[PDB]
Amino acid sequence: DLSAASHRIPLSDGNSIPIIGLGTYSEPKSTPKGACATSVKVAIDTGYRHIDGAYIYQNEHEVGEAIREKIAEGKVRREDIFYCGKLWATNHVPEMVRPTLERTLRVLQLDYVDLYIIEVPMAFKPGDEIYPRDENGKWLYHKSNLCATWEAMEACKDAGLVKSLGVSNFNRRQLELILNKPGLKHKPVSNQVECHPYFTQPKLLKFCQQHDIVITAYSPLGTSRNPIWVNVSSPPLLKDALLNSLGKRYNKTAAQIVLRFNIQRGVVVIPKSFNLERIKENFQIFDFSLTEEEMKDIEALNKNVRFVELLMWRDHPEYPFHDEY
Ligand SMILES: NC(=O)c1ccc[n+]([C@@H]2O[C@H](COP(=O)([O-])OP(=O)(O)OC[C@H]3O[C@@H](n4cnc5c(N)ncnc54)[C@H](OP(=O)(O)O)[C@@H]3O)[C@@H](O)[C@H]2O)c1
Ligand SMILES: C[C@]12CC[C@H]3[C@@H](CCC4=CC(=O)CC[C@@]43C)[C@@H]1CC[C@@H]2O
Repeated sequence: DLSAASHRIPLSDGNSIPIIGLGTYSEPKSTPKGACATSVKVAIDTGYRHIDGAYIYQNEHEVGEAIREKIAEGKVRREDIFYCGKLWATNHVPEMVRPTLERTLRVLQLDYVDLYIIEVPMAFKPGDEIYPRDENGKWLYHKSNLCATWEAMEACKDAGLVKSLGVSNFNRRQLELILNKPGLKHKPVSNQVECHPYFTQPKLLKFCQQHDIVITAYSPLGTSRNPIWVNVSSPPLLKDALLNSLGKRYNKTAAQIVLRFNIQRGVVVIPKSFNLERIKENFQIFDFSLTEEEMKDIEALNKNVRFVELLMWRDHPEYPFHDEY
């Protein structure tokens, strides 16, 4: 099926998405300047045709630098590259949506993005702070209105500034709010959520499939395990015994088995690496396949326990992870 040369899958709006992309979140204070640009360049040279980014990762200008350089030298055409950008919580006021996308286009120095998604379902205080809180450390929230935010997203598509619209960290209820919208013009085509053999999202995946929504697996290797966002008492995904033993069987690493697992089930994966060797390793997933028995055994690792619980926002009206899916 999938090959290095050819591994795009269809989206419900007629576009397509490369089933592996390069994730680009990196700790801003702990990351050298230019590491993102270089990594994007190396990934494109390796064969990646999808890059996942966000203004709030603080490096979208490096993403643009790299994509633009590779287009200028003729490695790829604009049409061959799929960039996904994200609308952060402080920018959900409908009047703010298109100017926020427009800023990302200017930062990238590109005419459109391939996919633009609502980054989380919660709205925070519009400001010059990504994570607004009072001196008391209390979180500065904003009342959400996902339907009105979505309408503003639709207008960006109508204007030609984005090919496909989608969402992230949305549960079934939140998806239905959009999908049941009176006057819905553009259905979401993607939901970007945590997904990997310890959290396989079986119900949310089946629900998305019911609506022709493709899941994009963020943290598909189990995260960088920063103690701020992940419980580092949870066992590291890449130390799993089955994943390592299947790696031995195929002379592949646990990482490669995890990535192959999700793509083989039609789940897009966006592993992040800023390491040239691991960027290449993570793309070498088209020269083997897992047997159905293997696939079953890996899905069986599903703990229905997430690494990314976002516990600091659990009180927000739109907190997505109280519901079972
Ligand atoms: N929409 C959202 O809410 C959301 C939230 C979180 C993440 N995401 C997106 O999804 C991307 C992926 O997730 P993530 O960055 O959290 O995590 P991840 O991709 O699951 O894991 C990345 C961690 O794994 C290391 N790594 C990469 N390849 C490896 C390999 N072959 N073997 C061993 N270690 C490897 C990386 O270090 P090196 O760089 O040194 O290789 C990094 O520390 C993000 O960068 C972002 O684009 C979206
Ligand atoms: C992107 C983000 C900050 C970075 C977080 C991400 C959740 C997952 C996470 C796992 C880590 O180990 C590193 C930090 C990251 C990558 C958060 C979700 C919303 C917040 O803005």
